[PDB]
Amino acid sequence: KVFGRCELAAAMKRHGLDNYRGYSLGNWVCAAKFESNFNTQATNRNTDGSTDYGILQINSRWWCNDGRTPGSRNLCNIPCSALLSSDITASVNCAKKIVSDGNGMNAWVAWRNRCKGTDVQAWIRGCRL
Repeated sequence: KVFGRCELAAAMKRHGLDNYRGYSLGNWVCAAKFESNFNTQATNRNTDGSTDYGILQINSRWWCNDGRTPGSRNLCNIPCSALLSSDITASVNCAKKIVSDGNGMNAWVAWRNRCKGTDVQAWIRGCRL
């Protein structure tokens, strides 16, 4: 599923991401835009052989099991394919664990380089939230 901007904002708000660990909704929508272009089916292979999955490009090195990242963990206790669902619940619940891990949303390179320090509430303007 390819979300609309406001559709995703509303879905993330219902799942509790607005102000989660102090990150306003616009931060999360901005990260999803640049990680996956709002496409829940996005996958990308990394140099170390891990793969990023889903709307927030969560990595198999640490967070989910895809059966092909040797010596990786599965800290969200999910198959990585669960992160590709049109239902974003699994991605959101895993993202909550990631952003609580000490480094905040700096865990998302796209957020650091393209959202951090910008007018992120632009990503939710005009939406009926």
